[PDB]
Amino acid sequence: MKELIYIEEPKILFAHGQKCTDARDGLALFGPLNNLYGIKSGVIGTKQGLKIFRDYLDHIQKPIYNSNSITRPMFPGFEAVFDCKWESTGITFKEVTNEDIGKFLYNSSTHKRTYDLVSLFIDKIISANKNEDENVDVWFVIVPDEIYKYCRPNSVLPKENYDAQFHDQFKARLLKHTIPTQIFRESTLAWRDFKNAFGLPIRDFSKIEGHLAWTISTAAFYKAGGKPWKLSDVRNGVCYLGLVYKKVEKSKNPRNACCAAQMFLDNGDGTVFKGEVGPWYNPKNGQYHLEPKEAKALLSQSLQSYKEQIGEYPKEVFIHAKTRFNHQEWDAFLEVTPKETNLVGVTISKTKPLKLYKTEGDYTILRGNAYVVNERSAFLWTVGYVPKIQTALSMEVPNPLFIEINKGEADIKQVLKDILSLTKLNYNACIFADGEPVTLRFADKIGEILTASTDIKTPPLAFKYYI
Amino acid sequence: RNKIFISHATPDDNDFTRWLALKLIGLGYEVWCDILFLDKGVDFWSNIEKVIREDTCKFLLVSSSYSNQREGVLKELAVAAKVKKQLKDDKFIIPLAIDEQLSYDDINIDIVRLNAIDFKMSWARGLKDILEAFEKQKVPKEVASKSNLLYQQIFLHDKSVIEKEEIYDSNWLSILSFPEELRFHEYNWMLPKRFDVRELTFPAVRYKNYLCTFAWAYDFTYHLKSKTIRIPTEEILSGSYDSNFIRNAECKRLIVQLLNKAFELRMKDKEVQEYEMSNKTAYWLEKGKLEKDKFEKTMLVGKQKDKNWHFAISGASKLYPFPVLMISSHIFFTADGKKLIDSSSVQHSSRRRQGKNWWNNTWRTKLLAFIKYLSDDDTSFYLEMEEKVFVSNEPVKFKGNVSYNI
DNA sequence: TATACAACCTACTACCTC
RNA sequence: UGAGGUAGUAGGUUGUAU
Ligand SMILES: [Mg+2]
Repeated sequence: MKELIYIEEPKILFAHGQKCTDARDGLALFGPLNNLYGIKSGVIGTKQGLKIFRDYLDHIQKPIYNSNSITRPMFPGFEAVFDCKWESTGITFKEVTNEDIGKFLYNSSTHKRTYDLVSLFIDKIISANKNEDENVDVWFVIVPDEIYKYCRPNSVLPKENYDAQFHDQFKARLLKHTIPTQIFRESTLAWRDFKNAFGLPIRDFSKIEGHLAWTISTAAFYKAGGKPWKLSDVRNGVCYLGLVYKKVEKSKNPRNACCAAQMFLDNGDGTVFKGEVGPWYNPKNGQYHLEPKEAKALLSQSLQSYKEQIGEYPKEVFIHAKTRFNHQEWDAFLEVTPKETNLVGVTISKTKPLKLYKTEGDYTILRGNAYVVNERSAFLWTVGYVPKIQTALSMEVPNPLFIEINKGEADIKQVLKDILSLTKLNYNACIFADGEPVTLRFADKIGEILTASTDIKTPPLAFKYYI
Repeated sequence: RNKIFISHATPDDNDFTRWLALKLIGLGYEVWCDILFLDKGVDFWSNIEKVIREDTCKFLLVSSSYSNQREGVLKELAVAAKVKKQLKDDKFIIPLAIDEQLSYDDINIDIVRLNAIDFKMSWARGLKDILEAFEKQKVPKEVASKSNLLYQQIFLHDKSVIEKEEIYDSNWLSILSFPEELRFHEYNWMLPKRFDVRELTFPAVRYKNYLCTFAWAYDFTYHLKSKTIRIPTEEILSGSYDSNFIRNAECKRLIVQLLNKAFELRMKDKEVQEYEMSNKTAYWLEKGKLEKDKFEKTMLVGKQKDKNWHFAISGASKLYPFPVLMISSHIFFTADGKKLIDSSSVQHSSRRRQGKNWWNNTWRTKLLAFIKYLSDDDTSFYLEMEEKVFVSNEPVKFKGNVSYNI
């Protein structure tokens, strides 16, 4: 017999100073935080891709309904939500012919084909950025399904320095120019026409169309420079940081690159959420612990960024990771940290197999239920049942996060509240919440993009150039 | 009379007034405000007076710090009071408190007595209150699906949990009784101290120069005092032991290895085949082992179309926070009742297809049935090392103070 | 240098639903 | 890669003794 505590659902701040718990409800009822006047889009691909993009953009403007609106709120139209214009009349189209695609698409090798396709798609972007007089907010790269299927690291042809992934290499090669691009698939916007066996579409968006519209609109609005929502219950000068380690694979010797994501509250009552980059490297294979010098450099850079943004030093700095810090790297961390600042290192994992089944009901466990094992351990149900939407966020019994304070002293309830609030800042999607904290997820995205190339020297901190 | 008149300070309270007017129009009502419906080139004060006198059925008054002593708002309020007196309608004037900086003692007396609607905390809760008041007062409304959807969204936006206790069943099998002590046998003889380490009938692994086991020295005679230390289990579970002979964490690792080996060997003798995974091992029952695959009416083993699926349990002992066994559930597909498939992709795809229509109730029922069938007595089952460890067949329970009502 | 395992780590798919 | 979730398949590291 054990006791579970309940963590109150956090709120996110929308326009007019109004708070809500659901991003879709707050965006439909109130609207985004900031006002940008319009979105000018640049489309790349074949003429069929342009027609598909124009058709989807025209379809977006009118309201779209889901099959069951009690779980997925309907999309009321882009202008009726974001009070800004994203139309098909402001499209700067760059043409990519099928012959050019097929010149390198059907050729041999997996690294050369992807490199050539990425070069063909990216030279147009660079030239139109430098040698054209039209201002483009977001560049929408429509990729035919053949390129998506045939540009995987483990892909095999159907019997006739850079990563083999099309998306990661494409985003890495575009870092020196700071061009926010959204990669779309033809089957994503034209799912109704990509049938498989007897006219049945490969992907069924019939009952989802509203949610797809919500996600696409939110991503486009964020990449264009808009602020859809912000956290309302952020604490004092405390700063949250998150470290994620990645393998640089067979590029240049066994190496591990660590990338960080940073969040805090500025003096303008908003939220600063960017990335600490310059992936710090470790030459030892299989070790995910930062060397002392690189750890000191990381903490010094993050502290300097916070001091420049605010004007003083943070009261306490929380650190999240999927691994457990050792003593040497923690001592290196503390050597730089000022006395007034309190260092807390927290480890969040999703590996402990603790499944809770409801005794009678057919639904899963309520989201937010927490099992405090002891002072420095807890099990948090970030994914589960949400009373507002009469369905769970998972399919089977969800797995809970195992949050354990590795280093330093801090209240476990406060840590759980901070993590549950951090899980609300996913701008890559318009959902209720996600299991993983957004800091770790965005550090994951940043690392998996920055590990796809080696020519990057000073990567940008903003998130619109990665997500 | 179907209009809803909205009064406000025009150059200071436009945002909330426009928001409320558009929301009310979207819900099927007909509203009148001077920022959206006043015409150009018209005598505006006479038009406002005529609208108040002959058109409005309700009079919403945005009461804030700006409009508390605004002359136009006061004139409209006075005319509204006269019209309410003529109409004998007590609920004609509804003040909406949208400002938290307006003290209760500073509100003008004409609307102090009236029951306002709180908009300071949240505009959505205030809109819900407005909708409830309008529905109760039978305010005329002329809507078709869009209005209903918006109304449902506004009502449901604030849905939350209820403080009702609930009981959750986990998948952790707790440990009740541990053996008297952990045995270290300093033999070093008997074929390089039992060089097999993987064939003895009772669980045991080799330490530096000792064998760690809960069994006696005269029990491995089929495949094969001076036993020192002999640490008790109760004293070492609390982690109060030290010294250079063996570290406490290494002791915990040794004992958890012992329970894992015991769990493997005990029910490897149950004449039940197993499945090999990437990192662990899972064990599923055969088609003919159960008569007839309905243990406690739980439908343990079935078939999808022509392939037979089997429920499997994979167990592993752990000591953190306190000694229990974590057991997980899997689904394994075989063409026949007793066979195996080497196609990993087909097995995975069919498993994902089978797991899409089970849900929490079926998962818990099958898990409990499998864990009850593996039992050896009324309320537990024992593992053998000449000693025995009793493991409860009922998983531990969790209590929550909040829940929902479907 | 290999065993064996306890305790952790990432990389890459296939599937289902929002 | 519109986005999450749950699985499966692989490899690696540390420590404990030979
Ligand atoms: Mg995205």
